Amino acid sequence: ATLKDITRRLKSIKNIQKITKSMKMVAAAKYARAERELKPARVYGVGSLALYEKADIKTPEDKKKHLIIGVSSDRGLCGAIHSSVAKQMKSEAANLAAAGKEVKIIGVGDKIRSILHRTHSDQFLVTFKEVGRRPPTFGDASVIALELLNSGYEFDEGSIIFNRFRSVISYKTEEKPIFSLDTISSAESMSIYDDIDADVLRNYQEYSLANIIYYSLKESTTSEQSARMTAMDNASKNASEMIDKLTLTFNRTRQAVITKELIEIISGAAAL
Amino acid sequence: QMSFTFASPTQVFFNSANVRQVDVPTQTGAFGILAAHVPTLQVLRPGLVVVHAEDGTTSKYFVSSGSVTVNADSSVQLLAEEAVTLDMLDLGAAKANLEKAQSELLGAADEATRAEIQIRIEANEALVKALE
Amino acid sequence: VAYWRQAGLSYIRYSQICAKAVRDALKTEFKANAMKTSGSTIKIVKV
Amino acid sequence: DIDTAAKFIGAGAATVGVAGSGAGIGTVFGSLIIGYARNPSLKQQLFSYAILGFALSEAMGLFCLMVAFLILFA
Amino acid sequence: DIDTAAKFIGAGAATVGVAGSGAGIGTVFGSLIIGYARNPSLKQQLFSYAILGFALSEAMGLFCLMVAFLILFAM
Amino acid sequence: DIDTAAKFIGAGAATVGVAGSGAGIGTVFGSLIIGYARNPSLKQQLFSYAILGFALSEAMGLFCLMVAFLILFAM
Amino acid sequence: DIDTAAKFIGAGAATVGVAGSGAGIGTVFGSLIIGYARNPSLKQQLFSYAILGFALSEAMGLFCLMVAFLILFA
Amino acid sequence: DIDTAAKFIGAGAATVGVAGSGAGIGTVFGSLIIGYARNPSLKQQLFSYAILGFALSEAMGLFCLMVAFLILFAM
Amino acid sequence: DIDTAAKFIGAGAATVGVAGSGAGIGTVFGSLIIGYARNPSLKQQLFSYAILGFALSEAMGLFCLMVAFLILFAM
Amino acid sequence: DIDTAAKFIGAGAATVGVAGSGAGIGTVFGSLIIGYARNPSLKQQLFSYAILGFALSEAMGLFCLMVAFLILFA
Amino acid sequence: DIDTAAKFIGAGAATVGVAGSGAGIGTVFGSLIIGYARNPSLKQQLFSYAILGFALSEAMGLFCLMVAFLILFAM
Repeated sequence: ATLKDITRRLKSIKNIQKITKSMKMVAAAKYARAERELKPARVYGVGSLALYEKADIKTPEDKKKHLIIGVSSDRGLCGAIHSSVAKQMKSEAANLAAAGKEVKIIGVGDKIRSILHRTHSDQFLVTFKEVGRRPPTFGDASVIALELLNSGYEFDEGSIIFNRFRSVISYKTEEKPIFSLDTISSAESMSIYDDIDADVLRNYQEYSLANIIYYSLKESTTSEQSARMTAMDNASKNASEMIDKLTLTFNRTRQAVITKELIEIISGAAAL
Repeated sequence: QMSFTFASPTQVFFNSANVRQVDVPTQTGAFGILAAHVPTLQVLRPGLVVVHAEDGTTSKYFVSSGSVTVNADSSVQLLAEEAVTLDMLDLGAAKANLEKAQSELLGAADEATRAEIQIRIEANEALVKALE
Repeated sequence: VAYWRQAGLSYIRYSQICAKAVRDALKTEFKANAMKTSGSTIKIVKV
Repeated sequence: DIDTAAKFIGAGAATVGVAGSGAGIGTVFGSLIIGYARNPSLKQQLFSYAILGFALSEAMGLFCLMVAFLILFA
Repeated sequence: DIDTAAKFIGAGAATVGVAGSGAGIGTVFGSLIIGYARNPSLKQQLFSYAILGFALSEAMGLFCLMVAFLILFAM
Repeated sequence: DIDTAAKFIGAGAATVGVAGSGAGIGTVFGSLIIGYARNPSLKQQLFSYAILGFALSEAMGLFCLMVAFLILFAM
Repeated sequence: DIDTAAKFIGAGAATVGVAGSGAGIGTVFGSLIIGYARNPSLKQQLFSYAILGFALSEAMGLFCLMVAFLILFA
Repeated sequence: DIDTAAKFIGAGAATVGVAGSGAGIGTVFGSLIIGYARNPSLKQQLFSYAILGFALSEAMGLFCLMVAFLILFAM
Repeated sequence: DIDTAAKFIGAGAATVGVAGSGAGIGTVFGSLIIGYARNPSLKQQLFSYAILGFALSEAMGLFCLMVAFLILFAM
Repeated sequence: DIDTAAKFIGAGAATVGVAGSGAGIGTVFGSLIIGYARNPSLKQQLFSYAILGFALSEAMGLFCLMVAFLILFA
Repeated sequence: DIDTAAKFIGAGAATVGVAGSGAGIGTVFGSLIIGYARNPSLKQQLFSYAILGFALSEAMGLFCLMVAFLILFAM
């Protein structure tokens, strides 16, 4: 079409291709770091969850108050992960509210708050930002657990909802339980455990909350980085093929312009 | 037999390996765990855990705090926020920081601040005894 | 019940304090790479 | 009679064997309380063992008392 | 007289056995205190077991007192 | 008078029953110490239980003491 | 003969040794209750050791009783 | 003499009541050691409780000794 | 003779000292039960210590019994 | 006279008060073992408390022996 | 021969005091079993404390036996 418009389009799409290539490179480096960092964090999280796996704890149905935690970031160029965790959060919140249980939300990341602001924002206790700027570390888990316990909400049962990382391209939105001490001490399945006071359990639960939060942060960061990698790779390939088509169109337009200009010049020379 | 897992957030020392005896320091009191210990759920206090390997060999690690779980089926998970090999610490630094911490110990602003500083002294004292 | 439970602390603060007091006693070469991945970069926004 | 006297003091001496069984019963019920405060779910087996202990230490206390009554009337 | 001497000596020897009951109540109440300090919510049941043990040690304490009084006063 | 002799011997062999009260009160206060150590936040109730156990064991010892004094003074 | 008086006093004196058996049985079964409550999964070895302590305490208890009767039956 | 001889026998028998106080003192201080080992942060109050425990075991197991001297010296 | 009577008296009094082996064996095997309850992997060494303690209380049980038999016959 | 006979009896009775002190010493050192095993870093203070408890429960039986020797030779 | 009978009865009543050492040795070895079950790696130190408790209650056992043989033989 118009030569200058097509030129600007070609230049802009070239910019898009190379900027998304740069983003893919930085995301590949970040994911390479994150996988090695996650490798022992898996062992740590599994070791934490071992107790609640070995002991078949359940839910004292009469208890109402409930927590839902969603772990994501504040950056949103990777797409589907925030939507998936948000969808799981909406499903659980709706179901448990339909079960007549006071449901509260803590969203780790700006994207959870953004995608649940219009509808469920009244139920949030605290949201945290500046996650994903730096690789997550156990101090972030500590501060999140502190802001949870210090808050004036003594929940009865919670659920952390994150993306477990499977492969460079595979992530699954999983959800793991979080138990209050009232559930733990009022379960007759765990009575076998010896030398546990009513105060040892406070410490153990306050620590395992941070443990599960840290595990979720590690898994979510790894899965997010891999998702951003693959999304940028797909965008780069689409931009490359679109540039390939636009180059052919540009060549055709330039040949047409040359032909028309020579035709007009020869006609004007023939006129005089 | 035992299936032991010693883990810090940034490091794994035993990944479901097997050992003969693990002497852990806990808040209520240090104790040793063997092949069929009774299930316990202790939390940790700054100390050193010694791990007896399958042979007569032994190893030591300083754990700042954390949690020890002894499952019914002899599975043991010892998680520590900062567990460092015993050769990664300075006696001079530990002594200096303990002395300083006690130097503002008497300046107890509020009970919470006194508790915070005094936990600093407790960790430093346990570390120094680990190295003295 | 330990003296930090009366004062109004949690086991998270106890763990943080003990971990930091271990931090300061590392061999100065090891403190360099133990400082990285030991911060708290989360920012809280209220309601 | 000297022998009636000896019977009386001998029965008195046989009576002091009840103290040990009393202490044993106190200990067994104390440990029953401890165990219940530790594992309330069981309870029934703790009480079965505690009644076994109570009856069985009372057995020895009554053995002492039967010796006393044999001294008195034999 | 010898009868009035033997009765005194026998009563003195017989009233000892309630030392066992004293020790039993001491152990019972100490265990009550410990078990209530461990898991206080079971207070009423712990107290029921405590009074059971106390009465059941007083049983033999009173048995020793009754044999002492039977020898000393009536026979 | 052999009766006076037997009164002395009976009182001597009767006052020994306070040994049980001594052991029981020792046990009560020791278990008070242990229980209060485990959790110091209900020292009040632990002390009340300790007082009650003390009173019971002391009174059981006082029974032996009063039997001794009753044989010594009265007959 | 005063030998009957000696036999009666000796029989009354020996049988207080059953106080040790009473205290020992109370302690053994109390510790059995506590150990079973602390760990129910071994209530066959806790019980074997409890009956073994039974045997080893009743051995000396019946030694005291048999010495008492031998004194009565010398 | 006979009655004085029985006074001596009665004093010897009466002094046995010190055994209970000895056992109680042992129990109290053993429990202090255990409790302190569990909680060193209460040393002061634990020792101040054991002082009362020892005092009330001693002052009550010494009545037997006092009455032993009462029999021996001044009837 | 009165010495033959005192032989039986002293034997019956000396056999009283087996109650200490009583408390001893009871405590040893009860504590073995508790120790094996907590740490079953140590059963061999726990039982070895238990046999050592049982033998060490039985040693004094036989001390008392041999003294009794000495007073009875071998004097 | 009969007086020396009763002095013998009184000494032989008063010397048994030492049994309570022996049991108390056993209790103090046993709880010292348990307390040291629970918290190995308090060694010195635990040993000091054990020695204090020994001194007291020792003096209690030592005065039993003192009264026994007083009766025996006075 | 009244002294001959008194010697026998006094030695018989004197040998009872070994009961305290029996109970004490039982207690120390039971506590050794428990504390070795809890913290096995302190085996050596626990054993060096058990030997001390053993010997230092055998002290009082030997005091009672020495008094008993003193009465029996050496006036």
